[PDB]
Amino acid sequence: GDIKIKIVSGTASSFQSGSNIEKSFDGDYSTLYHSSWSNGASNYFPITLTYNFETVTDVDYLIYHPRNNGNNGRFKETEIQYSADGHTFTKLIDKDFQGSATAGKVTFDQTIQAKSFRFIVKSGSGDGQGFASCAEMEFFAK
Ligand SMILES: CC(=O)N[C@H]1[C@@H](O[C@H](C)[C@H](N)C(=O)O)O[C@H](CO)[C@H](O)[C@@H]1O[C@@H]1O[C@H](CO)[C@H](O)[C@H](O)[C@H]1O
Ligand SMILES: [Ca+2]
Repeated sequence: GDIKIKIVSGTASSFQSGSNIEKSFDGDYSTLYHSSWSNGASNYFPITLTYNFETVTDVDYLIYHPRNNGNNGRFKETEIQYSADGHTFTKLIDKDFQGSATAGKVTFDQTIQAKSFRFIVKSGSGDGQGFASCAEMEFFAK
């Protein structure tokens, strides 16, 4: 069957203390990555999230898992990027997660060779202008 790719590290351009990026790859669907609660700035969005593998890897699809209760931070419009070496990034696709309360699967047209994936989150649901949050982010090869 399908094989889950191991995320070894990541970064977030915005995070609330204790809700940094690595909380969205701890295998726990209740723990959250969550952007900073100070979401008033005009340049608060976009919020840029990066997930790293140990080495360049074949990847066929991903699944974004939003928080399964509460509405703050469910992804809306995003740009998905990836990098073969972890340094230079390439646009994959624009993906609108629609502020959905359930998981969003993105299936790539062809297998990608990526050491890193990157999400430019343009918008997300929630109070005020919104937030960005994620219970778990997953990557798979077929
Ligand atoms: C559980 C809940 O709905 N909390 C929201 C609520 O918080 C009030 C003030 C209080 N702490 C409580 O009822 O528990 O109302 C505020 C808006 O004032 C906010 O929506 C609370 O949600 C939380 O918002 C923060 C960011 O400000 C995070 O997104 C938390 O995950 C979220 O629960
Ligand atoms: Ca988690």
